[PDB]
Amino acid sequence: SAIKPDMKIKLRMEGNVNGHHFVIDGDGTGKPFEGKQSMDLEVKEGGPLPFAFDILTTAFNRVFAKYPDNIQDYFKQSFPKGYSWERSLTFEDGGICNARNDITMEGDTFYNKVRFYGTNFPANGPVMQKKTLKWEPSTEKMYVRDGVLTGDVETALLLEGNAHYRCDFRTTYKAKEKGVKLPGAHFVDHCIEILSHDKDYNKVKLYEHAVAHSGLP
Repeated sequence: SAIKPDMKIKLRMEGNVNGHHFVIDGDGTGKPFEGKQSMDLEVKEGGPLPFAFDILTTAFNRVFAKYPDNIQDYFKQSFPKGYSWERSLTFEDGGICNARNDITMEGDTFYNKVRFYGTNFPANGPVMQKKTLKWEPSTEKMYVRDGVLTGDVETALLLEGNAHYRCDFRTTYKAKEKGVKLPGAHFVDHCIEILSHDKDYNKVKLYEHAVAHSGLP
């Protein structure tokens, strides 16, 4: 196993949401086999961010997910060469973006080159007014579509005032190494949370727990 029980995480995101440019650095640790990771995020340019930090967080690696013996682990088989993913997020009020991560490994560290581009968010909407509280726990449906491993998520951000703001993610995953065998269809349950933050979310601690299953208890 190229992958140790304790891996470090290094991360730089460059992005633009509704024109606003920003650069964010990440430093964290994770237990790939337990499906748990936590990282410290710091806005380096464009702070304070004039949009809800929450829209970024699923962009800050499915190598951190507990996979049972009876499901092919595409992600942990992708290393040490690594893999990329591209995501389109579609929000109920027309907000749309495209995120991509190119993930590499050097010794005991995952390096993440992340790009995040959002547009079409209404000025008066919860994202540009900062009314989001958190992502609800999700289930990612994994299946193969024209020879590409694809994950679908139908989820929502909880807003101030008991309201939900609906998300649809589609992610395409691709190993760098030709001939990493595709898995069969399956599910990954996700638990993403902001553990702490300063006034304007210039510093954020982020935690994710993920578990792969076939649908049964």
